[PDB]
Amino acid sequence: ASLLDSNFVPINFTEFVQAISNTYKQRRIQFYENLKR
Amino acid sequence: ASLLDSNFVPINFTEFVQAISNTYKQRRIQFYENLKR
Amino acid sequence: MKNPQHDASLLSNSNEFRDKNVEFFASGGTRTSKFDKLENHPFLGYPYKRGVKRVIQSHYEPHVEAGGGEDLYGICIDIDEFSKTATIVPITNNFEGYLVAKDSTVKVKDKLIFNKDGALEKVTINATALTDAKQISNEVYLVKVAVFGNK
Amino acid sequence: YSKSMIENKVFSSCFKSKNERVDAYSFACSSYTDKIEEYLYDPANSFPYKRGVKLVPKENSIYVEVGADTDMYGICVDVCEFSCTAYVLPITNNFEGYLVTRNPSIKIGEILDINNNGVIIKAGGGPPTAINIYALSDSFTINSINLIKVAIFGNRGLEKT
Amino acid sequence: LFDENYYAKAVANIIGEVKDPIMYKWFSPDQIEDVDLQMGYQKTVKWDAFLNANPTTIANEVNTISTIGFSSEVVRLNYLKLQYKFRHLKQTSEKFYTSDSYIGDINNNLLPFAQAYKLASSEIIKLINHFVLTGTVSIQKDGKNQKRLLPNMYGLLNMPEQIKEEVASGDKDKMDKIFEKIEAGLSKLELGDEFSTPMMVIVDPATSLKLVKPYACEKWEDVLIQTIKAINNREDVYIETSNLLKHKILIYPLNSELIKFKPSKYMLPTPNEQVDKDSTDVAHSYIDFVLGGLLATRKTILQVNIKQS
Amino acid sequence: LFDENYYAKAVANIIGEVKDPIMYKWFSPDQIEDVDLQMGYQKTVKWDAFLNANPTTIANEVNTISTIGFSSEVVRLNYLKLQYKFRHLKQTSEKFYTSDSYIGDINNNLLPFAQAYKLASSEIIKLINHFVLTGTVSIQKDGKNQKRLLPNMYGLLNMPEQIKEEVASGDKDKMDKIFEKIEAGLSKLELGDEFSTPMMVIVDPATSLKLVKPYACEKWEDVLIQTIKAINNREDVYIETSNLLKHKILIYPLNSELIKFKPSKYMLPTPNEQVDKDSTDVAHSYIDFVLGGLLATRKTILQVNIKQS
Amino acid sequence: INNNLLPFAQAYKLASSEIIKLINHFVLTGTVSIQKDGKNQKRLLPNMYGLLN
Repeated sequence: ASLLDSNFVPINFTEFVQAISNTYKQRRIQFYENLKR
Repeated sequence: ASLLDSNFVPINFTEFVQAISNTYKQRRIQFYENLKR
Repeated sequence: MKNPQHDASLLSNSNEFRDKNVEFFASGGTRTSKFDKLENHPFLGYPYKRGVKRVIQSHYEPHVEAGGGEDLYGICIDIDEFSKTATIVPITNNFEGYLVAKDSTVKVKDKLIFNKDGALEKVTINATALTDAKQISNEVYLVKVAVFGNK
Repeated sequence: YSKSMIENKVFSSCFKSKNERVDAYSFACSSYTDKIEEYLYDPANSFPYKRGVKLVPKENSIYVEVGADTDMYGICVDVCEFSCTAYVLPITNNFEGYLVTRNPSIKIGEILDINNNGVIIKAGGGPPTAINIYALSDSFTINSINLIKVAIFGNRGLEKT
Repeated sequence: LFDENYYAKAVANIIGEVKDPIMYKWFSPDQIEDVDLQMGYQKTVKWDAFLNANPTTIANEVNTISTIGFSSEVVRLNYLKLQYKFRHLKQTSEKFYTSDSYIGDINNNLLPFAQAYKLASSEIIKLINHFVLTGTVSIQKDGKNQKRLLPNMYGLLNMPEQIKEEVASGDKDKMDKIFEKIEAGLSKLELGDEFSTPMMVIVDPATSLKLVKPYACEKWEDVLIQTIKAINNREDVYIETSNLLKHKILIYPLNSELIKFKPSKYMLPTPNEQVDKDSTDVAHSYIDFVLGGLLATRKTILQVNIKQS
Repeated sequence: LFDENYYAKAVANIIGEVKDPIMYKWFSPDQIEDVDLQMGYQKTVKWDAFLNANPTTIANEVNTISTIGFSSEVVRLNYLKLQYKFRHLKQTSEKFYTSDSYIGDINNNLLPFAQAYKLASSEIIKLINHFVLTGTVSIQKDGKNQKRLLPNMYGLLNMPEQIKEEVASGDKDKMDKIFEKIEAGLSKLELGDEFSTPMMVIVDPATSLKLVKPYACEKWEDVLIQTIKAINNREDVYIETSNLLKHKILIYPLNSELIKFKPSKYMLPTPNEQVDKDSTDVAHSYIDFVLGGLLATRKTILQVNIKQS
Repeated sequence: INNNLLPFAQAYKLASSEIIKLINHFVLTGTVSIQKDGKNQKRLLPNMYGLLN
């Protein structure tokens, strides 16, 4: 359940919060993937 | 015969030990391949 | 040595099943229990079938050597030459088997003490002789004893 | 005191010398066919962990209390504080492991004796020793409790000096 | 849900425009691991093994074998829930304030919900970054009026049981004296078996200006990097500059086996369900975030303070 | 088998979580070749050829042709088997100790078999790494109570018939004296026709600090690498730092024709079939490993020892 | 008979019956003992009581 997925449709506020946390986690993973030092 | 294979089903303990020895060997080969000094 | 490996040219006739076990190569004990405690230790010299004492000092771990008296620690019942290790039965465990006797004076019903060389000599007491001393070769005497501790 | 002994704000910092812990496994070298017995111990008199204990038959149960070498039944190797149960290796069995000592300066190979508190001390104190105890390592202090690796193998025939 | 909650729909649409936190640059990817908690404490157990004696030679028959022991250690971590409130325009009132290519009352500083949420989230994320680096919560440049926090809630700068070095105010401008303290602090570091790991350096702008000065044709920065490389098995050494620090130098390894970050998975800003409504066009909304989750071993962070007086 | 032996099942599932030994970084991939032997000795035969005289010119008729001879050399390597025992919970008892987010008795220091095996294997591998580098087995920081080993069982540091250099305790802090000894040792090195090969350098952490010092805008490390590049046909030169060494420097080539590692294919930790069981919830297990198998030619390793007293 | 050895089935049944009697005694009385005198009681944990104690 991620907001990045267009097909995702939350049912209630609780699922909405879960989607937000998953979205933040994936962005952090993507950030480290794209990071160069 | 290695523990990496999902299709590998050991029959007795001797085969199990041989699989572990192979698994250690394959990991060593993999380690040197990914090693960049 | 426990097993002197020498090549032969003829086979030795061995058919009689009596008087075949009293030999210097027969390691272990005559009667052994599954719950007997065994410890392997590094050794010096050749303490095979003798009383062993633990000697403590590049620093190395303690080893064992032939000995007895107040320093008696156990009995060496088997030896491995390649690994230079000796299997030892601790003195807190009773043992029944053939051990090295100092001379032929030891007879049945004789109470025996481990001397400074790990050999059994007549009279604290440690073992009770079961049979008479038998000369395996030269000055090597083997006696069957029932080790029970120290008095 | 206790063995486990606590929340920490931060974690505590090679493989060498990591066994110097009060709650370490007592047997340096274990062996199947070692006999281990369970007994009760006094929860307010003396903590018997890693000490020489004696059997005290009370009016309700047989307890184990810290004792001297003269009347020693065995060595207490572990304690379950939830049930206040002490686990004892009888003196008839060999032992090679870490025990509580009161002398912070003991060398290797020295002859040792257990005192009235079930504590390893030097055998030169004067009491005639009745057990074969030898120091396999120098005494080390955990900050404070002093421990030492010892080998115990049976009783001594004639009491020494 | 999106058919009924306009605000939830607006957040989901504009969640991607929020920039990533800069604290991610201070940790390796493996050092961060989320946990499921909002407020309270959580206990972490670390297990270890040790050798009790020399290994036992297997020859002939033997029953006495050397043993391997185990140990455990427990660390407690505290988590705190914090909240903010902001005002915005009601959804049905946006049509009456849609001006030429911009929405909102310039005179009254009112914004639509979507823009208000994005700006508010950015400010909060900056605050979270300040706490992780410093361990304190403050909205002043002085760093005073700090909000009182629970124990077991520390940043990289105030983590206890670490190597703290202090430079006297008389040598505030002597790079040789400052570097001397760094070398002493570096020696006292205890990386154990994990010394082969990349290292991270965090400095304040004043310190960075001093570093680029020539070494008394080499620079103090180069000397510092070489010195760190001497202990981390010649691995990568990263240097970062932050304006949140003041005359402080932070050095710590980027290894998950020594320093681990365990934030709550709700740490970043999250909208609250409650929305305040009345007869006017102005509404109110709430944003939630959670602080805490830093874990580190003893004597693995070097904190150098250059006293100014 | 996995339907009957839970422990065999558990080992296979968690065998991949054990990190690789760090000793692999000290050898080239071609230098390691496994053998099939648990305990004993193995004789390795190396063949060679030589030219008896100048070649024969083929012209007109001739029967007397120059000959090419052969030679052999036999080397014996000893392998030792060692074992360890550890206690763990029983499979049928784990359900009663499965706490929240962890399993095991914190009070009793008991772990499930899977976790126990992983921790036990890690410690054994650390011991194996120490032996290969040093040649000695000990569990104390002082390096005493060493387990006596068989002959023909050498590590890199204690291999005989190599170049050994000693630095006097009075010169323990003079890098110029230390580098002078290194050059003398490098001169005595004899690589013959195999000089075109990468070289490996291992130093203790104390020496590593000294290496980054300015040369007496150049570093002692830079001078060392250039000096080694002179003799090895300017191949790659690697520098490694190990906490297992103390005031020692090891330099040796990574050429499989000079130094070869022939460990047993059972050298790494391997579970044993025997599991001790009783009426209680505590069980015991055994882990096996094999030591030995290092072979090197004469005068191909430089061992520098800096005396402290 | 001469050595008081039974098949496992009968041995288990008798032993279980004996233990069940002991369990019944503990629930009603709160103490565990094998003596008619009631002494030599096994020490129990706190917050472990019977109907009588």
